[PDB]
Amino acid sequence: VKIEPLGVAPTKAKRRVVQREKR
Repeated sequence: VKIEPLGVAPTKAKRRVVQREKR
């Protein structure tokens, strides 16, 4: 669950990634 704020906003990953990545 990694997201890369570098300017890549993955709609799919982000959703899932955000929940984890962001608690």
